[PDB]
Amino acid sequence: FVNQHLCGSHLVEALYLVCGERGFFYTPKT
Amino acid sequence: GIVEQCCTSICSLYQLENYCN
Repeated sequence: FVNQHLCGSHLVEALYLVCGERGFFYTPKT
Repeated sequence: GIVEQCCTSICSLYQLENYCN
């Protein structure tokens, strides 16, 4: 699932699955 | 940032993991 273009909710969901209990930050404006 | 690395180019696990806490 990771090795593709991931945009919007698709990217959020990838971060969620990968990062698990660590959580993550989603900062689209950098 | 994450959009340039994962949305407008091809994402990787390595780069995703840079955004885990």
